[PDB]
Amino acid sequence: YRVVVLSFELLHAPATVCGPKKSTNLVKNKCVNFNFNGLTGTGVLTESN
Amino acid sequence: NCVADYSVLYNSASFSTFKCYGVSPTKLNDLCFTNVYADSFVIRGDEVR
Amino acid sequence: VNQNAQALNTLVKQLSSNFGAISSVLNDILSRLDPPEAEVQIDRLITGRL
Repeated sequence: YRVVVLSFELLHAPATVCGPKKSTNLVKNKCVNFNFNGLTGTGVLTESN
Repeated sequence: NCVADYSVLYNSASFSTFKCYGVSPTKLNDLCFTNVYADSFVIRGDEVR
Repeated sequence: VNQNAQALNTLVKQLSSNFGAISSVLNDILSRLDPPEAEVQIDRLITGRL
């Protein structure tokens, strides 16, 4: 019985391997469900200094 | 540093064992990870457990 | 003032605790696990946070 174990590392760092998906446009100053580099959430985004 | 398509594995219907821990197997295409250093071997069936 | 600030600061920091769950972030559990398994992690967060 041929066996492969796939151990996935989910840490606080940039991702190399990613699932097939389509990157969309960026909206600013409006309440949005967002996904940056796997980080998912809901809120409004503002330009930061 | 490569695109991981987990539907090719999950929906192939050749693998007698699909056991995912900490991650659902249908959302592997959705999460991005830092790395997935995979492993490979050949074992007996009764020891697959 | 100090005691009231400490009480809220402690309440804020408890949100980063796992309470036995795989992750202290509620969105991380929902994005990773299906409802039959995502829920079991969530009651661990709910019990600790409540």
